[PDB]
Amino acid sequence: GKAFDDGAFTGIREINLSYNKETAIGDFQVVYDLNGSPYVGQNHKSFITGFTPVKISLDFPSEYIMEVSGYTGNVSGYVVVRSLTFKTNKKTYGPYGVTSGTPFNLPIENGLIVGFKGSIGYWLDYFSMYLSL
Amino acid sequence: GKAFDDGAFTGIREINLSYNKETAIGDFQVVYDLNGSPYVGQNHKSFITGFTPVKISLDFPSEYIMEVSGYTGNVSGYVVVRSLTFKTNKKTYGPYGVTSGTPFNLPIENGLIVGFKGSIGYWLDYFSMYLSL
Amino acid sequence: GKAFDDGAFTGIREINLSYNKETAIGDFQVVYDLNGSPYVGQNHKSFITGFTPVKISLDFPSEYIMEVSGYTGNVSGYVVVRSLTFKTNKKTYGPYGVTSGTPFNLPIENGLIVGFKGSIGYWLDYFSMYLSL
Amino acid sequence: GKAFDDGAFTGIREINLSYNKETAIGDFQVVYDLNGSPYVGQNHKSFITGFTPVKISLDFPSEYIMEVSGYTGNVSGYVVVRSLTFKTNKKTYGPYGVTSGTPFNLPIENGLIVGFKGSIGYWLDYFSMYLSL
Amino acid sequence: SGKSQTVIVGPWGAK
Amino acid sequence: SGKSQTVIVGPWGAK
Amino acid sequence: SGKSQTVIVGPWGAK
Amino acid sequence: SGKSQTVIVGPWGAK
Ligand SMILES: CO[C@H]1O[C@H](CO)[C@H](O)[C@H](O)[C@H]1NC(C)=O
Ligand SMILES: CO[C@H]1O[C@H](CO)[C@H](O)[C@H](O)[C@H]1NC(C)=O
Ligand SMILES: CO[C@H]1O[C@H](CO)[C@H](O)[C@H](O)[C@H]1NC(C)=O
Ligand SMILES: CO[C@H]1O[C@H](CO)[C@H](O)[C@H](O)[C@H]1NC(C)=O
Repeated sequence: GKAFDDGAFTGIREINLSYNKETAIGDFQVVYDLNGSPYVGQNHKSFITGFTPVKISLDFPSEYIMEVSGYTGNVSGYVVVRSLTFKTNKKTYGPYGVTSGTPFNLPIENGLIVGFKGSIGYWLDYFSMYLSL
Repeated sequence: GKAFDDGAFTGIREINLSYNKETAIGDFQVVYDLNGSPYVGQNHKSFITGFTPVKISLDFPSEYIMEVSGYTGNVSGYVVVRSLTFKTNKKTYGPYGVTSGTPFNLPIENGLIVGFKGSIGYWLDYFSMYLSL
Repeated sequence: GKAFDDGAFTGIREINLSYNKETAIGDFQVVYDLNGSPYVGQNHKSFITGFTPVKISLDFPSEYIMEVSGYTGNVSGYVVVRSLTFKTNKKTYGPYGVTSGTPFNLPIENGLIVGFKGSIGYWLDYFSMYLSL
Repeated sequence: GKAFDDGAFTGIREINLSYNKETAIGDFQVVYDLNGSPYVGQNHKSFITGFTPVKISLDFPSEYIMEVSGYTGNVSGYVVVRSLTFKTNKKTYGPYGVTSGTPFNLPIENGLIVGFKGSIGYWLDYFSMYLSL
Repeated sequence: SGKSQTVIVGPWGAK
Repeated sequence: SGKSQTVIVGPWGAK
Repeated sequence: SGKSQTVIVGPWGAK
Repeated sequence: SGKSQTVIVGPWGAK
């Protein structure tokens, strides 16, 4: 897949992703906060189409992500991120995608997710997150 | 269980834990690095005995933990940490305990684990980790 | 004066300031680096004109500021930043302005200046800097 | 002089230094906070004696240093730290030593001083500070 | 306050 | 809150 | 170097 | 490496 790396920012305002309930996560795009101003991150798209878009608008700055969880599995022989769930201090968004495979979760006691990086081919191959105080 | 929280340090030199291949993780104790000097952390012990001790001596400073994984499950009606695995840039230590339940893993691209906190009753109820650059 | 606060970024690429050899520092504007991309910061200008512009283009990323020094003094009854000097690992830029008053300097052994904030009326009243690893 | 470097800690509880109102700063020793426990740092002493001791006990954790200032000058042909002043959010301690030479100051808007390093011969040659959130 | 803080991830295990 | 923070030294100049 | 760094956890998914 | 680092400002005094 094609790798991407948004880098680090001040916070997260909105997340736009797409998925397919038979396959896995497709497109990924984030609207970060850059020192009080919205910063529209690059839209990382799947090599293919046919996904269902989802917009996660957070009530920045009072609302922030506290946990990220999901499932990683096999699709057409490739290991990818099949499902994703975002739990904030106000609500739970997801799960999105197929909840099958091996689970993973990242709870945060102190700190903030300030950036995303990963790879996307037909689906989201993998991803990592930037953490800060 | 009895909660504990070691706080943050400069790094990790050695980890001493015990487990039971039928139940879960028992005792937990860490020897941290405090600005170039070994610092012997408090030994957090299980309310019960009968565990198998394990010493994980890291080749500090060139060797450090890159990923921590394990399983959380049900034991006698309590949700606990049944298994633990520590993967460094030189070797893989574990798994220790019972590899059954729901899996979790923390891979680190940039940063270091500099402290542990959690709770221990008859077994390791839960735990968290301090991350730093 | 009118306060400003650029916030934090990934690094510094270019600094544009103006001064008057009789008075003090006038305008201040920075071109930061945002995850590998140039980010043109807002140009904070003096309520008045008649300053001499100066452009400090750094050879990012190999060249970074190691020390910032300057003088603060009295001008028309106001305490302001009369002089500024930027020393990088490759060269020394400055002093700019009037080297008279009380001196101040910030040497950095480990870390980077990633942002500026301050206030500007007829002159640069004061300023602070964001530091990070 | 003999260099020293205490490393970084959780905070500062007490500072013990000595000075001579005709020369400069002599001995330097700090009692840091290590995750809620007092940690007695090594006492860095002057090659000579005849200084006046001073104990700065901070009301940890509610009281912390906000600014450090002082003077560097020439003594017997050596450039050293002749004076030191510690301003907390509750009180001002100092100046201690001789207030002559070139002044320096470190005001902190956000962050904490968590460690000291420097060098001491007959007097405090120089020093640096560890900063953290 | 005067206590240094650092990032903390977790917990894993009992809720 | 949800805003990332970083160390800040200063100010220098008018108090 | 002159590039600010921050903690990064991951990846999750394909190795 | 496996040693935690933190920001350090200085030195002040002898060059
Ligand atoms: C059909 O394969 C493609 O999609 C995979 C899955 O998300 C992977 O991303 C895989 O690398 C990518 N191959 C190329 C050449 O981009
Ligand atoms: C038999 O129960 C005990 O052990 C559990 C499991 O590790 C739990 O730690 C549980 O809380 C603890 N009870 C007390 C009072 O500490
Ligand atoms: C003549 O005064 C002005 O300039 C001063 C100096 O830089 C100060 O910035 C001072 O505050 C500002 N006054 C106002 C109202 O902006
Ligand atoms: C008389 O000199 C000594 O003191 C100086 C001043 O504090 C300097 O520390 C100087 O280096 C030290 N000499 C040695 C060998 O440590």
